Amino acid sequence: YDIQAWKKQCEELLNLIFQCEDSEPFRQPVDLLEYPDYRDIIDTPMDFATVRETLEAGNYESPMELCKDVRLIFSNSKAYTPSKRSRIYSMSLRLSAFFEEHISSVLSDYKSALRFHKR
Ligand SMILES: Cc1ccsc1C(=O)O
Repeated sequence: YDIQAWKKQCEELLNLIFQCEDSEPFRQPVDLLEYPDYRDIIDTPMDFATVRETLEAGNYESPMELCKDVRLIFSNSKAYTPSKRSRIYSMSLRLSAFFEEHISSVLSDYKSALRFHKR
């Protein structure tokens, strides 16, 4: 029932994601010089360093907000990919599955703690 526990749990999940080779195209903003049409397709860019920095600045109120930004990294990859068989998109699918598998308990524990607090 620790209402604050989600923050360090998310910091540790982010460390695992940064060690995963599949995260490399998503660690920093998409290079607009390499993909000049990126902002014509994507309205809101997102990357793992921005998620980490937002978390570290104390600018997420809940793990649900962090989840929404991580999921935006994956929907952007799905929207920008020219093919569902592309290399970078194939990396985002695996990383999405890894993230969803690990974030489920963080969300569940946080929601459980809030419910206990409301009692
Ligand atoms: C950044 C990028 C470039 C080609 S596919 C892709 C993606 O995010 O799926």
